[PDB]
Amino acid sequence: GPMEEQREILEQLKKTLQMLTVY
Amino acid sequence: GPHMLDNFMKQLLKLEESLNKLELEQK
Amino acid sequence: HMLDNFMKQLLKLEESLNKLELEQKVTN
Repeated sequence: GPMEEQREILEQLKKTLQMLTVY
Repeated sequence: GPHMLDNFMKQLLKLEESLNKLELEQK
Repeated sequence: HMLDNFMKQLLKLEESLNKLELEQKVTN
């Protein structure tokens, strides 16, 4: 359902966060 | 970098939009 | 740190999703 899709998106954004840097 | 940051910020706004729809339905 | 707002928003969104997930697990 849409909720489970959002969980996946959220988990992908957590991965992307780990790569993010301001340097 | 800046492009990744921009996309991330936009995806965040979309995520908040999406969660709001689910929250309003549940409430 | 410069990423702080984004991280906080992500944590808050997960907090909200956890609440929806727990509600559904019961509701079924």
